[PDB]
Amino acid sequence: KTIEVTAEINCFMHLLVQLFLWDSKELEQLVEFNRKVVIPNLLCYYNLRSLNLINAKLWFYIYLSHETLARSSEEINSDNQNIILRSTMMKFLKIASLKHDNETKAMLINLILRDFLNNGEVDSASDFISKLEYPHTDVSSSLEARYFFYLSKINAIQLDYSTANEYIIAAIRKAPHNSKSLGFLQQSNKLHCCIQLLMGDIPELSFFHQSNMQKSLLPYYHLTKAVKLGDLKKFTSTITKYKQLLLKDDTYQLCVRLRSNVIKTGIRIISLTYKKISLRDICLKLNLDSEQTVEYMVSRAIRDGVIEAKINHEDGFIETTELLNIYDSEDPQQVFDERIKFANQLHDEYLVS
Amino acid sequence: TTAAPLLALLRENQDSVKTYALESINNVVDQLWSEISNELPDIEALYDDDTFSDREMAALIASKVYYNLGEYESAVKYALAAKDRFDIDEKSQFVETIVSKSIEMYVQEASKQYTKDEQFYTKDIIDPKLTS
Amino acid sequence: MPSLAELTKSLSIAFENGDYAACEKLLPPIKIELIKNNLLIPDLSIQNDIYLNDLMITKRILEVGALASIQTFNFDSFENYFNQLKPYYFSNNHKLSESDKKSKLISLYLLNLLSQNNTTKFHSELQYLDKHIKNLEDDSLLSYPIKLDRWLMEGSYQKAWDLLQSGSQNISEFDSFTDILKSAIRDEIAKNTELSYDFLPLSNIKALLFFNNEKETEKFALERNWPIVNSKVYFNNQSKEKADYEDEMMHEEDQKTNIIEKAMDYAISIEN
Repeated sequence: KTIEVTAEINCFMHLLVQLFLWDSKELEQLVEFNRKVVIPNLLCYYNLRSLNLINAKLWFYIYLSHETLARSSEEINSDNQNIILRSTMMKFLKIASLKHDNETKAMLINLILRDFLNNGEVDSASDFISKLEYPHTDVSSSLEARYFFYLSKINAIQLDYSTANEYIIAAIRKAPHNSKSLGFLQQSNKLHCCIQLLMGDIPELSFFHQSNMQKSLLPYYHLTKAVKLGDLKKFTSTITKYKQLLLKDDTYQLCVRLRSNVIKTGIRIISLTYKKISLRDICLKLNLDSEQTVEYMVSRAIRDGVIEAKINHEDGFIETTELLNIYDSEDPQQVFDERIKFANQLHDEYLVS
Repeated sequence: TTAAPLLALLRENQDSVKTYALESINNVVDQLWSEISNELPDIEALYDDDTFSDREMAALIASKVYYNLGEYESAVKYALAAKDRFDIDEKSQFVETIVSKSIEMYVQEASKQYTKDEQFYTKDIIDPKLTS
Repeated sequence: MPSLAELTKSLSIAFENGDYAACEKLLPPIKIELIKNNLLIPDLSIQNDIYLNDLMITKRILEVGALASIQTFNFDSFENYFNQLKPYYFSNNHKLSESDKKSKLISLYLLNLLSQNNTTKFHSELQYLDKHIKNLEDDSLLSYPIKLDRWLMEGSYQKAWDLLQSGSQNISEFDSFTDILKSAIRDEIAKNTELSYDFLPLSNIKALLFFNNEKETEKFALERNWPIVNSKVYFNNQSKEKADYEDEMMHEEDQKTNIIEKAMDYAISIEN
């Protein structure tokens, strides 16, 4: 009886799975039936311990089709269908206990987090993450990267360049094999490149060249160069060209965010290192960028911390500091603390194994 | 997926306005909870009134939210105060979970209290609500 | 809307001819009527019912309540109406109960959101719109708040100020926001200036802050607590100790102590 019942329940999980990707009858049509098996007569049978006897695949495939919108393109324009799915999955997250059902808890977090990111509030994120934090021994490497990726994107919107950096770098470690080195790796990589640009500037483009799809890489190169060389005119014209890119990735928000940085990068290249640097050279450059805010921009820069300076507009001079032999005491204090932390964690990893 | 029409009404006044939202919110707390958590201070504010006596219904919604966060001691208290809307024979994911925690809390209290006294459950030293 | 015999009709007619306070008095009784109707909250039991005394009526009433709230200068109440109203247009998708005053409320809503100085909320709202591309660009109304938001970040205070003063929308109900927005920019511009200049003329600072009366500039220089000598403002970029806390900053002494504790962490990791 035990053996017979388990065997059926496994059999059903295979059958639905095989019946999607390569053997479906139309994914949208099938959703009803998937919802029907889950809600009555399945959760009811489980004793709240399932991790492997339910799987990400069922919710992933159903939800994937609702967001495709070219094999669906709705069935109600009121938006009843998709809202209900978001509620039903949100309800499940209560059902996955805070002491049990741990792998299954995390899969729910990834799906819910996506839907808010595409089109919603991404401060709705904040609760899901707190709830997620409990002892785990069962959440897989693929799921972890997915976690990290949604998390970085949110923090990127909120304007923490640093948090999203550590997480994004962590993401592309562990999971990537040959089935996660595919489309997922491409999404992750887009964000990882962007993040570096916003916080500061991105490493060389040499490494990325052989580790990703080339088709993606050419548009990414174009975007990075414009920011690094600092010209505004480059950045707009480039932004115009790869509209299609920024839309697919869900990164139209970059256009607002990167713009301030470009204008900043164009002052920064110029090494204002002498005791006084004349005003005229800096006004001269700015005119192309800015038609009414030449003085404002030089001021804006000084307040930001891009250059330490003095201006008088009577005498029309910029006096500045040496932008070369900076990096002194306590810059090692930051490095020394941070690098030791990195060392302790690796030693810990040796002890465990 | 928005609780915002309903949540917006809590911030307005008139008892009628508060009633119309409450009962809509009650059915779908478990489902809509992410959005509802941010309006939590306001929902506590309904509860702390005793001129507006649909305090117990605020309390019941608030408990659900408190569970999901992981403040179990707090949820248990509000669940008690809800009274005629806390029914243990309904047996959902909501009801089962706060019931568990409730027995837990009496047991803890009952250790400490046995060492002091030998009659405490008949008295008002501990919560009659818990006892009931 | 024409007069028939409802509160709803009378309120729409009043708002148009003024009577903003009268309209705000009417809004709680108008609410009461709505409570009776179950059609106040938006449903997902619809097949596609967009008739008057369905979604459509309910939409029109909320809008007028939002507009009244603005006029009375009651930004919180605007949000209340907006939270209620917002699903009716679309959450992600719905096309059949669309209007052009929609464009103007959402833009008023972005701007209201801006003066409060939250980048994350701003962005979050843009995402919520039916599409990223279509909505942000297409609408004239939406364009004003994105453009102001870009330049505020950029440092191009003067373009943004100038754009609000000359504006079409300035006549309407961007008027409300103009006074808040002006103070916020001028504050930022005074700090940029405080850093950048050792000295600057008083005439120059009166023009940058977007004054042209001598006296106001003396009051603002004083508020900011700058000494002024004659013909010139002098600037002191004036720090103090603290601005909240967060240790690694000294509740009781020593970064060297923070090194000793973090040394116990790596010296326990050796011995054993």
